[PDB]
Amino acid sequence: SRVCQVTGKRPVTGNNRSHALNATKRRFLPNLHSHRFWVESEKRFVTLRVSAKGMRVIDKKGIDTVLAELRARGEKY
Amino acid sequence: MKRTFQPSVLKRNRSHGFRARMATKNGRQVLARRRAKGRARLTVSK
Amino acid sequence: MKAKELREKSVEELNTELLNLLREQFNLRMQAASGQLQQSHLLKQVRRDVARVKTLLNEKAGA
Amino acid sequence: MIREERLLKVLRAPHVSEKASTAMEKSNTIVLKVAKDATKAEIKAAVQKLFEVEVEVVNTLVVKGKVKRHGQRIGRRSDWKKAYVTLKEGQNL
RNA sequence: UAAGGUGAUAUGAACCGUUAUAACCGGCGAUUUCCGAAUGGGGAAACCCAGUGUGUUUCGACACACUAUCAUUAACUGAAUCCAUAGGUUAAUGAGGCGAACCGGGGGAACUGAAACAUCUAAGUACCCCGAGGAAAAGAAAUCAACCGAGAUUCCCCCAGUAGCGGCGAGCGAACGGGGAGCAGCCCAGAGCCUGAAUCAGUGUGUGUGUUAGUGGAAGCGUCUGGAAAGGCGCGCGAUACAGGGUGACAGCCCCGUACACAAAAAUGCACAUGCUGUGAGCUCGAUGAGUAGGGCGGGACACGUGGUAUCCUGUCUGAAUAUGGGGGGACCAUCCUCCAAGGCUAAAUACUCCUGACUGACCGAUAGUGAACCAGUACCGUGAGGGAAAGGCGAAAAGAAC
RNA sequence: AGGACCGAACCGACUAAUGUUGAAAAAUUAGCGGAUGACUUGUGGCUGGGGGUGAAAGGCCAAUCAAACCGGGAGAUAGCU
RNA sequence: GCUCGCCGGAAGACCAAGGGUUCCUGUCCAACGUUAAUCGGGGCAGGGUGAGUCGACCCCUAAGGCGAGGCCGAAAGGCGUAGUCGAUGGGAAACAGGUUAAUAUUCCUGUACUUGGUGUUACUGCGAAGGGGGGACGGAGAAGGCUAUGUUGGCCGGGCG
RNA sequence: UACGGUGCUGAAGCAACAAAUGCCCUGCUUCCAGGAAAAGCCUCUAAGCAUCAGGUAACAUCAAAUCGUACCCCAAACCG
Repeated sequence: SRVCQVTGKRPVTGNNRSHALNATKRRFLPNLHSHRFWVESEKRFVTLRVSAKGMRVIDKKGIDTVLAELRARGEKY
Repeated sequence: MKRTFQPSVLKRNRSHGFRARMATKNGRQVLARRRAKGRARLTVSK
Repeated sequence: MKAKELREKSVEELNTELLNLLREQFNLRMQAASGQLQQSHLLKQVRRDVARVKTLLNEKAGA
Repeated sequence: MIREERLLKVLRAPHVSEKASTAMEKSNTIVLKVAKDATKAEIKAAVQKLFEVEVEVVNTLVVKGKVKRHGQRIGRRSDWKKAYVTLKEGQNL
């Protein structure tokens, strides 16, 4: 799965559809990249998987209000 | 004459044997369906 | 050692099984070879009875 | 220790063999019954601990299947073991 | 609770008896070989082979108690590389497998109808997958109406075969809202005043009453027939008890029972009262969420099909306002009402069964009813998924075959 | 030396005959032939459904196959029987 | 019991898969072997399966399967580097005498040896999950030195019709 | 003892020649299609260690888990 590790964006069910009367499945897949961040509480760099719409959130909110509260129990990152 | 099945408890226990079936989702489901029909044997090699 | 005592080490009830079962149950079935008693249905004399010694070996008091 | 008496729960009633018992049961060689483990090393310890005689030979084997044991059901003797003991100078066990 | 028992084919010896473990049962709580989550590693239906640590001894091989994976918590160690950290080790918690049916999410048809076919219908069915609770799911508004106002959701009868959609075909098919079942709403964006006041769960108890081991409870005799009656007859008597079942042909009066009535080691449901812990009744004043709503483009879910197409999800780019502000009201605009997102949670009225209990059938009776009342999913067929029988009823009693 | 001439073991299908409710789910009897190869073979694996495998017949894929077999939608549909 | 016949590279001997009480004595003759059955792999009992060295295990591992950490996938499932199974391969341990109704490189006899410990005697650097040699791999042909195998003679015992 | 089986004893026990589909052979020689790995084994050193332990030749003496084991077989015991 192409998961945006910084937001939980996953693939979704959906149809292609065009100007045609016959309708066929698509299932929307994300574009998937990596990005590296600094954690001032652990004084180390970490690498996370990122995607469109999701990578737009973290840069806007700030890592000290996103990545600094992202662990649900630890997730070994 | 020759038969398409020749007797072999080694290759029967490899395809249809209890642990061999159990080690696959579908073979473990054959065993679940054996229990649903109530078949007295779950292996015919041992 | 004896049932009037409290919180002794439970491990000594394994020697009770040495005395009361290991030195008894085979001789009970073998004395027939010395011409003695010769009946076979006698194992009730250690069966169900020695289970109470094992229950006391498995006891936590004094361990 | 080495070797402890805690293992000597071994052996059962006398047994019969045409190969020994019918000429040696009172003079040199006897046959006995056992559990599912025949306890090959502890047989001779259990003889030394009960009858104080040294052992010269020990065999146990395993006897298998053998047909019919019921007049209306399936029945067998299945897998079962024995003990065949020969004495060093002892006679009558 | 109880005197006959030690399961049955099964008898006998032996063994408890009848007296403070006889058998039988209720409570809780041990014992639980090997396979099997299987947890050292390997693997094969019941098998195979190691390690860590300690001890013992002819220091010829014994044998405890422990070692999985993932996530988190701590403690020591630690590579490139100092410090560090990956990596290594040790202790702890959480998960693992199983269990009937229901249930959220995911993958997703064809047939069928359109007397023909693709859109539409059929169907988010069928089947497969993931995951989980005693229910799952929903919720008290940037919702719904229409100037009247509603004030959660679900379930039921309806609204309505109407609106709306629709090759303007076949047909799919509402909402508003009524009658009903069933009624708990709150907090964060933030502080004080009030005083621990309302309400609910948990836990030490109490009381009332059930549940899991129970024993008491009224009357029928004679005579005849028959090998034998629960029958005929004489009539007699009980009934808050004429229900099953059992006993040798029809039992209200023979047995287990019924109506009617209690009793308590331990475990435990319902309801009344109470302590404790956690939550905190009431008053008052602030304050109203910016990478996500819009906007272009495209899907999904809407009863609703590309149309003049609102709304809510959602892929992608892009990204906002402050009271002469913002969302919505099914094109769009104004006016106007209503809500104010961009934070989190929710009663069971509903769904269901392996199980527990009560009730019931104008149910069948050995080819019936399940294929299966019977050592049946056995025999038997196929390499395999998967197919698949024959076969019940001597008698009241074993008295069952001597001589 | 040999994709060489004949030829046991080994292999094997071409002709002929017998068999054909059989001994038989393809054999038997006789012969011609393959036998260092582009071969054959013991043992265990790997290739699957419009997919496999094929010096390639839509042949072979456990007797089945212009699309295998079992179980389901399925008691689908039949202006007909 | 005497006699005959056929097979004799099988119609024989040994090993294995696969099956499973079949072995032997002791009896039984309903059913079975499409019969007779006194036989029997049939009925029903009783007896029988003796291993340090044999086949397996050991230790390594090919094809292939599984597969961590890691990756792909809603997911069933799968990729791939360690690791772990696995030989059809590479690696320690017994021969031929005669015995039992039925067993045997399993017994008893004689003789032999590998593994592990301890004692004896002389000489002594042993050692990675690392380094080297080996293990270790095709097809065919042709030299050397032989042995099972077999007869003659020798030698032995028997015979002389 | 039992002509009943069950033991004891015991003659000769050689080389001449041909050699099988078997050895020396994982050979030698030749060839193009140029033909598994690893561990045991032997050997090198690191680590570590000492009249040890390990390494070699010759020996005495004690010990040696577990699986398998009955029977058939080009076939009446496999399968048809």
